[PDB]
Amino acid sequence: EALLEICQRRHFLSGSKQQLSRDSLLSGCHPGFGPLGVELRKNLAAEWWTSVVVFREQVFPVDALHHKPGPLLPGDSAFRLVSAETLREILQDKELSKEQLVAFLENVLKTSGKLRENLLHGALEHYVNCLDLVNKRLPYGLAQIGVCFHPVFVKSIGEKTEASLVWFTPPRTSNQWLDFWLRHRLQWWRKFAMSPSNFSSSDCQDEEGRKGNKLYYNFPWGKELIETLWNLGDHELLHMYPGNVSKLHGRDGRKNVVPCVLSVNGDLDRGMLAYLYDSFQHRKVLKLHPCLAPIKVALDVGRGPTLELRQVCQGLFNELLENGISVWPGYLETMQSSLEQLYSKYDEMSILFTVLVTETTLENGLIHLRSRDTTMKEMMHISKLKDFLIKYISSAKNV
Amino acid sequence: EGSEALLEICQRRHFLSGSKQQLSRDSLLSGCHPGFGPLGVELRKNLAAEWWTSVVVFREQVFPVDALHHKPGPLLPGDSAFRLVSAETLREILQDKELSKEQLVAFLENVLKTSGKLRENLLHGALEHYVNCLDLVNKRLPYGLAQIGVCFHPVFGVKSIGEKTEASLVWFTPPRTSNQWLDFWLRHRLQWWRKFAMSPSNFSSSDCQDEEGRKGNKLYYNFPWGKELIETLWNLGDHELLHMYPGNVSKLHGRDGRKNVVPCVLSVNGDLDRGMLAYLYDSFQFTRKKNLHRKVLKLHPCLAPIKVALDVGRGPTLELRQVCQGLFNELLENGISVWPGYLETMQSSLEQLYSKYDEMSILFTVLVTETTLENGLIHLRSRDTTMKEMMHISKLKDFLIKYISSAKNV
Amino acid sequence: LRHNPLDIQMLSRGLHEQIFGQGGEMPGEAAVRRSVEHLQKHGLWGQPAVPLPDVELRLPPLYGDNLDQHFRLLAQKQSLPYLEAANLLLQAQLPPKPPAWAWAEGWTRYGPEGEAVPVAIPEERALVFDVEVCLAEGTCPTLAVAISPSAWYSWCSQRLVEERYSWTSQLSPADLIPLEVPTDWQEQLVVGHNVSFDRAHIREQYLIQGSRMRFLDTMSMHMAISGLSSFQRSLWIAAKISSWDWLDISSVNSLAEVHRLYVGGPPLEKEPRELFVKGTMKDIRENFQDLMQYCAQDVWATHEVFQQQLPLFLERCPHPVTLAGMLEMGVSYLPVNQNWERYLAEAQGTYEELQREMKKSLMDLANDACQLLSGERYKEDPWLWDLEWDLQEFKQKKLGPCSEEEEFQQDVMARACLQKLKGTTELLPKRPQHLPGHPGWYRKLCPRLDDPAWTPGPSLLSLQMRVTPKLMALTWDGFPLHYSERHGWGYLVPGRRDNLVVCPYRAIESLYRKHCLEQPSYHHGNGPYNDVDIPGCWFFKLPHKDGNSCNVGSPFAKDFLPKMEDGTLQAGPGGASGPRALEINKMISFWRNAHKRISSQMVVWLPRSALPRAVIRHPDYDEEGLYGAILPQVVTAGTITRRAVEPTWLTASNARPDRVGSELKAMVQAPPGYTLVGADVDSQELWIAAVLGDAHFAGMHGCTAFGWMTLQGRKSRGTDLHSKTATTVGISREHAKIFNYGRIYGAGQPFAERLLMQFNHRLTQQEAAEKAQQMYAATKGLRWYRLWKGGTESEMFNKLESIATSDIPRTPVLGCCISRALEPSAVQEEFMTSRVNWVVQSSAVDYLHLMLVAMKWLFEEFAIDGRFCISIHDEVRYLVREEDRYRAALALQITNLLTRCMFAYKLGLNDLPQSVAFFSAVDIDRCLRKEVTMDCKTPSNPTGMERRYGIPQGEALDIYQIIELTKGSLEKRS
DNA sequence: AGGTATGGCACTGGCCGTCGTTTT
DNA sequence: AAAACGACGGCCAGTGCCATAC
Repeated sequence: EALLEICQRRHFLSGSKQQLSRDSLLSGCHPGFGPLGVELRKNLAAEWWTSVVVFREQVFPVDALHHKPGPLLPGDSAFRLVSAETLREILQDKELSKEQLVAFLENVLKTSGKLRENLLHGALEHYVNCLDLVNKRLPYGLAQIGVCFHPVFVKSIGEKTEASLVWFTPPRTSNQWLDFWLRHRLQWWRKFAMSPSNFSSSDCQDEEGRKGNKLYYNFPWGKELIETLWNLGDHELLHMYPGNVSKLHGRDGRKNVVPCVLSVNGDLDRGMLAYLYDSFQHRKVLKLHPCLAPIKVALDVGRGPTLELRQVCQGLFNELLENGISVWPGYLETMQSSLEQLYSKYDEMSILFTVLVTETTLENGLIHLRSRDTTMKEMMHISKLKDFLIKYISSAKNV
Repeated sequence: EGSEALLEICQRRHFLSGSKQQLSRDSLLSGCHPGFGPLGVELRKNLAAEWWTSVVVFREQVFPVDALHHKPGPLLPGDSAFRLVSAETLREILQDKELSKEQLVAFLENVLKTSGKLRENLLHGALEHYVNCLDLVNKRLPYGLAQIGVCFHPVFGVKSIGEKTEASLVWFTPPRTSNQWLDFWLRHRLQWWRKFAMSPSNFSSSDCQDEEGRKGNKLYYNFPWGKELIETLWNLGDHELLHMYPGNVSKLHGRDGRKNVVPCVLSVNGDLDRGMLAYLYDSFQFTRKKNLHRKVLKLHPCLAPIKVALDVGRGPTLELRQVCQGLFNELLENGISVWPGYLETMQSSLEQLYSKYDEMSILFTVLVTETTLENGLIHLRSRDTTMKEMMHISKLKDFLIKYISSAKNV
Repeated sequence: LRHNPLDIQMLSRGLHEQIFGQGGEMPGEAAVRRSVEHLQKHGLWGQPAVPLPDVELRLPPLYGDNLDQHFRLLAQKQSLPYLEAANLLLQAQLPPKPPAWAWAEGWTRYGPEGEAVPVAIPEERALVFDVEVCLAEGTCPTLAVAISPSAWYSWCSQRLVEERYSWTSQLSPADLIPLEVPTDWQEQLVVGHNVSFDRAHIREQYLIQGSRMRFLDTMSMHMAISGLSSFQRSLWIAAKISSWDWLDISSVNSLAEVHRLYVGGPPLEKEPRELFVKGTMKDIRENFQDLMQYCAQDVWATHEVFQQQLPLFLERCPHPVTLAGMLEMGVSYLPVNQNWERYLAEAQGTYEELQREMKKSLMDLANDACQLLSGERYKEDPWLWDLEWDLQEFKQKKLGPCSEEEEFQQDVMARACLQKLKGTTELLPKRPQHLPGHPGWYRKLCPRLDDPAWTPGPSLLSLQMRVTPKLMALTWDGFPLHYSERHGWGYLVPGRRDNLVVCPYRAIESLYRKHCLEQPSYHHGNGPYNDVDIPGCWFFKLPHKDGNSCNVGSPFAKDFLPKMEDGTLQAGPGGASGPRALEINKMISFWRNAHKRISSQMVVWLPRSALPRAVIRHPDYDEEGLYGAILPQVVTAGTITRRAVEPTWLTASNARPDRVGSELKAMVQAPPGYTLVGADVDSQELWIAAVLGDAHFAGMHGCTAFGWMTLQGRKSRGTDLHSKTATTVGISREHAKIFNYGRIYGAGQPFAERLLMQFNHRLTQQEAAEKAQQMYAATKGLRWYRLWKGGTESEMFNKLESIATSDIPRTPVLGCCISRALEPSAVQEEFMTSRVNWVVQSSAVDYLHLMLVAMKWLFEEFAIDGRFCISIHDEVRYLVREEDRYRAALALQITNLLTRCMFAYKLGLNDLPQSVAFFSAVDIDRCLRKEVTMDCKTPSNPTGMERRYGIPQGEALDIYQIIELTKGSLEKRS
């Protein structure tokens, strides 16, 4: 309760107190996130992109579209892109009103578009073209982050943003690569945690018999699924490309073989909620990890000649932004609050540091610094604060 | 002519995707092509990050927003387009299977009343957040909301979906300032577009009046067949906000100076996929022209997708490979994108590699040799000059960081 | 009388009665017939007259017998307290300079025995004053020294004595020097050298109401006595034609040479290290005593110079009007508001974007040209074949595995390999080499990596560099440009055997053959100089606006833009690029030269408690606005003609479309409840020359043909000056305008024969010489009457040469002497045209002084609430509270009338033509403009003044509208 | 015998400094 | 290992030309 109430008050979530419910957030049909949630998600996504893609010479981004055209496979209860305009188009004449009420069901099941359910199929549609980029060397990957659409339960739409990697491999080594990716993904989820024992893994088996793994986070009410790994084999590539298999071959061991497909997919909105709960563990504060927290530092102004203090705050604000530090410009508010409320507000926003500029800054350049973690206060000279902050961020990242 | 030679290059170096038949002008302009190749995806990501830098990062009072892709709930009847209907929900006229005949048209009201729609613009969902986000700035009336995302457009054996990536600012202004802010943002965005252009005279604006007679501006790029629209600005006034929120206007008031007013909405919306295509046409194409046949894409350093090529000379393979791995890890740890050319067995001559990298628009080729293991000097070729220089390996990182960081200030 | 002889309309009955006596005199019958027959031989004796409406006024009471007595009494009353204060400085007995300079903040007064005492203000009637400024810190005053008749004084800035992390960069009067006293005769005089700079640092000088204080400048009194011509300046410096006697009595304007001439003794010493212009505040704190010593030294030398100069000035310009004029010229005042900052920002941004657009286009050409190095292909390019195409050597000192295991080991392995190879830096030379593998020409275009202003590429390139037109492959009439070291820019014409290094006779021949396919010698104009010795070609100069002997310094100059649009000058990269580059150059040329001066103007912002109540209690007042002023640093006499000089405001361009900066002046904006009123003298110098010619010939207005034409040519008949010139020989009236203005400054047959050739290409040189001969016979006549006479203008030139040949030339109206450095004793017949022009220019300066004296009188007499704003040689402006704005226009018109009548009186003419008596209009405006209706749209403010700032247009009123606004009275009762 | 002033940039030659090569 | 010198790049003053004003 309290955590979500605070997250609504401080613009992590969006909507209203009636719409705020955990089951809706899990289902992906809540009203949406606030700006702080957007920034937090962008941080998660960039740390995922750097961890998975950047340092790999053979993982490439892929551009799957949001919908599938053409004729579907019938008998699926799922969304259709169909229009009442086309209901007047089909009636090119009035007299087509024959058996039409059942028949039109089979027609809309035959000729309509579909929303994207997963990123896998869009990646598989590019395999033959992207094989040229690696000079057909068989092990390579495609990665994408994007929203997918899921039927809920008068059904409604769940929206989920998902991070996906598809890894192609010789079948000889598939289970080794599976164990490797399980190791990396689990340790990636553990790095930023304040209690990494709350992240867990399990073995599981497909109804076929194929081997897979599942990753969980222990929310206060129970474990929830966050990410899944499956060794899918080769069925889908053959089904998507009947006929002359020799276009499917790449090179392993100086010989042609059909690759095996590994699928890795994680839900980032789940991850966001997991870290929000993890950070919250008499004071209250959200101790988000320094790499993830959306706004690093707040600037304020003390008592004195406002027009002089504001121009130096402006200079400091621009100095911090030029070096890539995100800043909350509290100095616009004229510090109408008492300092107790100002600290409580910043502790709930998970701000790392707060800087007060005062007459004495104009005298000698000393600013007050507070740290969110320690609640300790010290003086520092304005000249050096930027390099202190860069140091603190690097010494967080390298541990 | 020139245009097809350009599209030959763009597919062969994987900026575009799909066959010739899928890449005609109409398909690209409509947004129903198969998609962009990986270099195009990186080019678009760079363009979007430059846009985010110029619009949001330095702008003390703009904030991000996240409008959903679909509209839930009940909807106005008579809008023509596709809706999220299903064969499962179709049974609400099939309660008796023997019903039939041209009486069916009743079911149009059912499908209109209770089926969702895919969003067509970003403004409406931003306006849904006005009341809530006005708290962020203590009602101080100049504030903005920005986001980037895909939009869906009906185009025309019957129908197809266009997908377009768009970037939108919604800016709230006290009514007297509205034309001042219009002129401000018009100049700002037109200079932003011209900044990266190689021929900024090919960008232009004109004044327009809507069918109701509200003022606005349109920005065009002069493709080789004619102008195409790339961005639009409107002063919309207050009516849409009033319609969204009927009743006590006291909820809507913000603070202007010391007096309380309802703002004019300013709307800014630009097309990023057309932006990408415009810069692609810009970057390409009198004896200094008649005899420099060289093919190259002069993409701006902030935009060009791949910055450095790494290659090896002939020599002790393990030593060169370990030093190239060191270089590669150092460069990537500082955010410079690199092509691992040292991993493809060197079938080509140097001339062929230079041609390939110039088609890919790569900024710099770095070459490692036997002599580097002794003196630590590496060769560097400039894309822009084709001249070769020697540089010591200890400084390369800082040189590249300087070159890119200062490219903003050229 | 309604008319005089020759039936020209004359001053109104009541006006002439009020101004002149009824006594008068008759010209004489012989003078009349001498005039009429002269007008007969020229064809002027037929009347186009259109009688102007008569006008009547009750003028303010004059003083004494006649208008000269009146103006003397006026100027004596204005000046007396300051000449009184000045006489106290001629007899001061200065104590010894104090042994140790005091450290404290503010003002300290020193007793004998050197005892420093703190005093809030110097409390003195007369002072010599000097201010020092640390240039690194900005514009705040740093320290100063003053001397009175009885004590030494010194001042310290708080920014020098204290230490702080920051001070406000916006200036306040609280950070300027206090000088004038609280509410003795107490009409303070301050004297200095370049005193206006010291004036700029005085806090009370910025208040919107006036002050008693006035300023006198040693440099301007030097310029009056023995100031040198600008050419004499360079001669005098080269000496450190044949008379050379003037050099011993003259000098340059610097304080050292002025002390040397007037005082002598041991030379003055400068500080060698120049701490105030090049040091930093730490150095000022450390070197304190030495700096304050050098300041007292310059102060003492200024006091010594002043005592010598004043009796000579009082001798050579005895009429009090001159001194009163100079003393009023020293108090200009320009109001400004917060729009100034926005104007500066918008100008800088627009200049930057246009310069970036130009640089990008040149940089792409520079980049692509590097490809000509391969295969030595550059040897065949008819441009660039002669650049430095050299390269400088670099200088030394003498499968299918699984996932990995122990990835952390391969990581540390590669990192340690890289650190090991990184450490070999010890073998590099200490000085980093600069682009040795790029060509030398390209090498020069690129900054060094050490420069804090480095950018990638060849970003130093400009249109005005000699390389640039070779890159654009500029062509003239089909021929490639070439630069000659002797002769500047020209072009190469191919085709010459007998040679009259790989390019010769080959590539250029082909290129021109191609041009001729697309459409002795075969070409003419600035004909072939065999001094330049390119094989195969001939070299021709580009033509210059000033004729063949000037050198063209850049083809991008304005004067070539017509030939670009005509298609005579062309670029290679195609028909859009050439004219666009020329457009941009025209757009930015003014801002390039002036932006440092303009942006570093010193501005002081007035707080709430300082403003008038008529501002704060006004409907148009705003909170969060800014109000302030700029004080121009005018030198009251900077020229041999004694004109004012100022580095910025006297050369400010008028608002123009397609010029980026032009709205500079329109940013001077009256505060709420105040207004600008002023006017511009119509055709001043032509009238002065005409009336001098009339006074010399026969003592009647319009007795000479040039005088009549100046008064009676109405453009519709063929009878104005320019129509007549265009009638004597077949040229357009617009060309005759040029010939006339040239001839007035003393041009002769070389000037006219040149312009003739330059306006009709069919003319032979003999025809031009003959037509010039005839034009000069018609205009000025023949040089003597035997074996000037017989021209429309002869008597004016006779009179001017008469004045200039006198043993002591004096200005005809007010009697100021010319400079000793130009009297015929020191200079036999050198500098003759300067001496002739001086008569008119100095007369116009006397006219300016008379107008200033009259306006100060009428404002103090009718208690008008207004202030002098600025003047620009022939304009005056006044800042006025809006309630008096219509009375001010009447005072201006009365001043114009009294000035015009005074001028004629000293020439011995007792009347004035009715047409010149008043300003054609008076301007009432909220900002400064050349015309009242101009909206001043520019590329830097395309929406114009009325939309960006809401300043409306104003009113332009003739005398009659001022009457119907005022009923003809200046009384506050109306 | 075209007048009086202001000021900018591009270019050239002369001079002192210091770092690397030939030396007590 | 202190001391001698030579070549080269950096700094400034001076000359030339173009741009503003009346």
